[PDB]
Amino acid sequence: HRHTCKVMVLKEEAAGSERALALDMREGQRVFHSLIVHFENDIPVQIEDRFVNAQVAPDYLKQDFTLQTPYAYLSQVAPLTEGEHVVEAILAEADECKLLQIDAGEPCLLIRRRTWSGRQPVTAARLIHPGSRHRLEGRFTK
Amino acid sequence: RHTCKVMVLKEEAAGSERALALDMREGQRVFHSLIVHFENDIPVQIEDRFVNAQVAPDYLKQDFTLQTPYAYLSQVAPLTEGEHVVEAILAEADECKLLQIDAGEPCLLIRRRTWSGRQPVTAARLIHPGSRHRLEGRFTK
Amino acid sequence: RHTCKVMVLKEEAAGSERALALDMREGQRVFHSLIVHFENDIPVQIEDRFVNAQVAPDYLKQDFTLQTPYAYLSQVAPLTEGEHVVEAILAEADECKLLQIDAGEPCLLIRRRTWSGRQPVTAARLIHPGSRHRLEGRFTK
Amino acid sequence: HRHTCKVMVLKEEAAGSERALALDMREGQRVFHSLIVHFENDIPVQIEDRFVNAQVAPDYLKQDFTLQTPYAYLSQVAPLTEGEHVVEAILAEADECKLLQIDAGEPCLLIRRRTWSGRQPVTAARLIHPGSRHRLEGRFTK
Repeated sequence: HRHTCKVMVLKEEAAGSERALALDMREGQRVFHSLIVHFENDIPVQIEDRFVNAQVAPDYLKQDFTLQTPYAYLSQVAPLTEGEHVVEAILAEADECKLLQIDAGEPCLLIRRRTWSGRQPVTAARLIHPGSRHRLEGRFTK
Repeated sequence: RHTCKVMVLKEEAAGSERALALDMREGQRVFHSLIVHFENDIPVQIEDRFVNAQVAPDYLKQDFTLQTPYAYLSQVAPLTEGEHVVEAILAEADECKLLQIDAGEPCLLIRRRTWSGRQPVTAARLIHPGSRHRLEGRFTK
Repeated sequence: RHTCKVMVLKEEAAGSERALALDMREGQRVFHSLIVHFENDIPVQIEDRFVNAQVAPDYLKQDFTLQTPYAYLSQVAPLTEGEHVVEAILAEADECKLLQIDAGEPCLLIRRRTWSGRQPVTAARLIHPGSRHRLEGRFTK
Repeated sequence: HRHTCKVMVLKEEAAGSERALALDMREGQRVFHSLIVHFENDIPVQIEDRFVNAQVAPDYLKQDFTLQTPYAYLSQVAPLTEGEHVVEAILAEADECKLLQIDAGEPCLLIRRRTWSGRQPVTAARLIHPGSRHRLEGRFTK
């Protein structure tokens, strides 16, 4: 386990119709968008495709996300009070498959995450993992 | 309308994989149930489950169209700890047929094992078509 | 020894609070059970439960000293999603009386709601004298 | 939504009986101890009384926890893999009522937590919240 990453995208853009729904925003408002690929022993194991309300985290594009995760950084900037996850088994988009070095037919674990600071949505990410390279594991008392 | 069909309910030798899961020898008896769940006549889950026969000796007496195997086991032994592993997989050919899905349909696999104190009691492989189920959670920090 | 006593088991109108809890009209009918659970003669929990009466038409016919409301409801509808809210509260005068606590003793409230698909099935308030109950668990991160 | 905090205690001390059992150590071994009052919009919401294995986080005492929470810091120092919780409703002690700015008869939510990194206990905390000011919420598919 030699963990390595590459920040593929880090930019401002309009929320548009999808981040408007995801972050309770108007389509015209600005978001910041980072896309990071994570590698284990040089093999892609996760895409983290993250959008952040730009007013909440004005300095987000100034960060080096090879040195702190976008989540860790956000947690210092705003008090994150609530989170949501949705886990699905999907086929990934063409360009996501290319980034992950998988064939298009390879099932992937998707975890969609949203995080709130008080009642306000802060960030929405899609974590996409090749299904042959990552599993969620845990143990819990009853 | 939720409905289910009990496809298998029988006693079987544990074999290698179940013996390992439940710390048993391979010739030791397990009970095995395979149940398909339906929403509005559409398959949404296969539950393929095994239990140590010594722990729930009346398991084969139950009508699992009336109550789930898990809720049944809850009542025969105190279930105190569970482990799970979630993966995105393609299902086996026979699973695709029971679930009425495309061979290429991505599926959520949930493998579970549940314990009564330090004894593993039951283990299950739960397979859901990707288009038909998701796990959702929302929680304060 | 665990014992319990079913204190209320009746049909009533949802009214304004169950209208909000269960997304129902105020005049829609619900079933209401209130059960007190004891440990060695000493009250440890009130389960005050409301159920959509169309979902579980036979709820009033059950003997809940023999099976819990939640276990019964599990058999009548697929219960697919649950919500839990844990608060530290002071209990209402009548609840303090049932629990044999002073009005100022803090209580652990767990407020639960369970759905079957998109449909809210039941909402319950579990109230525990803070001195007699704790919630405990452990889980991997 | 704004989180601020006041560090009341930051010191090395003997584990004692409690922390010896919580953190699997000798009662005479040194542990680090922080007591911080957390505010949400200037109103007290939590007293976090936290103890930390000095061997795992040797530089704990050196931190400015007005800039970061102890948990965030600790999760940087070591991978936190497992958490244990005990939740109770209690009345706070008189000094705790003064710190939280609450009525003596206010029901408080008490959470006692331990966190492991692998099989080593890293930290144990006693968190007391005014019951009117915090609760635990979750919704989850079954």
